[PDB]
Amino acid sequence: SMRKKIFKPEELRQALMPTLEALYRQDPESLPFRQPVDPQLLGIPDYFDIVKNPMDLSTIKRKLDTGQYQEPWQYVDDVWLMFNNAWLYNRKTSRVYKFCSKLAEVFEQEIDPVMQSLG
Ligand SMILES: CCOc1ccc(C(C)=O)cc1Nc1cc(C(=O)OC)cc(C(=O)OC)c1
Repeated sequence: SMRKKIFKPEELRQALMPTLEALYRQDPESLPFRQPVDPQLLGIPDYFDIVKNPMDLSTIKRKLDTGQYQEPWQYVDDVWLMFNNAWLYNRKTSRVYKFCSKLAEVFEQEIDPVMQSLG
């Protein structure tokens, strides 16, 4: 333990992929988040005028799958970035905003004990 703590990609995937899978299993709530927002195809062309750092579940999954995170908190940051983009762009009356609120509740439930045990 008198060593710099390193999280190998496989350790991050084993600990963190279950928390991402818990989001994917929310149907329909994860549906708006499973792929990058395409503003033209979705009919929301000003999206990138508001959301400067887009994020979605498939991008997070690819980063875990390819070892692009060095520390667990970087994964957690990307999940919150995805949620905060949706709460910034969508109105409280919209289904996407309500779905985002549900996903964030699920994430908070799953992530806290996982981060505690990761150390
Ligand atoms: C039409 C407005 O779409 C959006 C608006 C905003 C955002 C964000 C992340 O700020 C994302 C979407 N995209 C999206 C929405 C829904 C949906 O409302 O399902 C009930 C389903 C899918 C999908 O591919 O389901 C397979 C994709």
